[PDB]
Amino acid sequence: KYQCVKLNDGHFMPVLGFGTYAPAEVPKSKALEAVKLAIEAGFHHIDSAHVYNNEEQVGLAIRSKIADGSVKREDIFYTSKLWSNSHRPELVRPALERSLKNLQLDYVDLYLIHFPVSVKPGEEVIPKDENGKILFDTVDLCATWEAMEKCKDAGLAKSIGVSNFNHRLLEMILNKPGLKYKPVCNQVECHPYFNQRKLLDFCKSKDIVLVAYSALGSHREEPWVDPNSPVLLEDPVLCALAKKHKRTPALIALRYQLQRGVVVLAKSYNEQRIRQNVQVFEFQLTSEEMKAIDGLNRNVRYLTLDIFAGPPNYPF
Ligand SMILES: NC(=O)c1ccc[n+]([C@@H]2O[C@H](COP(=O)([O-])OP(=O)(O)OC[C@H]3O[C@@H](n4cnc5c(N)ncnc54)[C@H](OP(=O)(O)O)[C@@H]3O)[C@@H](O)[C@H]2O)c1
Ligand SMILES: Cc1cccc(Nc2ccccc2C(=O)O)c1C
Ligand code: NA
Repeated sequence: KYQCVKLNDGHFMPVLGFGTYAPAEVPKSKALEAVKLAIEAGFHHIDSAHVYNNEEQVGLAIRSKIADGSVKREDIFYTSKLWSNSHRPELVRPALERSLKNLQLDYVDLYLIHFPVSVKPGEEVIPKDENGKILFDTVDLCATWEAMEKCKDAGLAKSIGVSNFNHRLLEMILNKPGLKYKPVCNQVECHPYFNQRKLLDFCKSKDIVLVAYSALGSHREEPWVDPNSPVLLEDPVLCALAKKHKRTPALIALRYQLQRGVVVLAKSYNEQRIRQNVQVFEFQLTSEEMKAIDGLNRNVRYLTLDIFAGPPNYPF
């Protein structure tokens, strides 16, 4: 058994997820070993994406653990994400099926719209013109969403959701004439320096789960993240709470999310840290400790994704 939350479509999501993105200088081979160690440690939820360029390795890890009798397919919750070069409705299903081929899995447990700005179709994930300009595309995300719906009805994705959506863009889906399925989640950056209270409340009001990425303060990969931003895990309050509990600042940051109702992701490719992170279910924070952490909020977004700023759907 393991801790899950009931989604708005009746499926269940494990509340701690294993993140699989690593910077390009880390070999892809490392994704295979890390996902096997995450499964061994007790992770039951594995988050990836077409754009992570690791679905071969992550799928092999999952298939290996199923084939050797370690885990059943029903006890793995695997998320993929539709990249922005495939927002056009007729391209949605092919992108899912391409991911499933790479993974050699029959279905994903969750498919997200990765990011609300569209880019021109093609193999290139950030297509550029000869002058280095990103080739943006104009697509009705409500059409993209109907396509997602169809993937769910086809059994290819057990649940569907969104990522990097703001209030306006969520409302656009929720108010769509003819909506069949609400997004089960909105996967967004969330940690004690950017705690997303407002958006979290809104998602709650709609029974949408907020899933937190960069919950440990991100990879800090240049050029995605400003190296001058504060290092989350060096925070003196998180570090004092860690000392107090004989845990670590990471565990405090993970636990904070769980207690506020957020499903939380954590990436590590390090065996010791992978095993450490599951210890989030071994302790609890008091109401005063939670308030202390709430007080750390500083409107610091690590991942602005500002190379996609300009188009109307840019969400920040
Ligand atoms: N939807 C989106 O747009 C989007 C965006 C960003 C991320 N994501 C997803 O969310 C996942 C996690 O976010 P993220 O990659 O930004 O990273 P993160 O989980 O915030 O942090 C990863 C970093 O923390 C380190 N770490 C992990 N456990 C630790 C611990 N116990 N003590 C100290 N350091 C620890 C990792 O190093 P080691 O590997 O060396 O332990 C890595 O440097 C990604 O992998 C991806 O699945 C989604
Ligand atoms: C290398 C590469 C190419 C295209 C997209 C991404 N990453 C993202 C872009 C926008 C939104 C989210 C991500 C992500 O890493 O999840 C990366 C890392
Ligand atoms: Na990561």
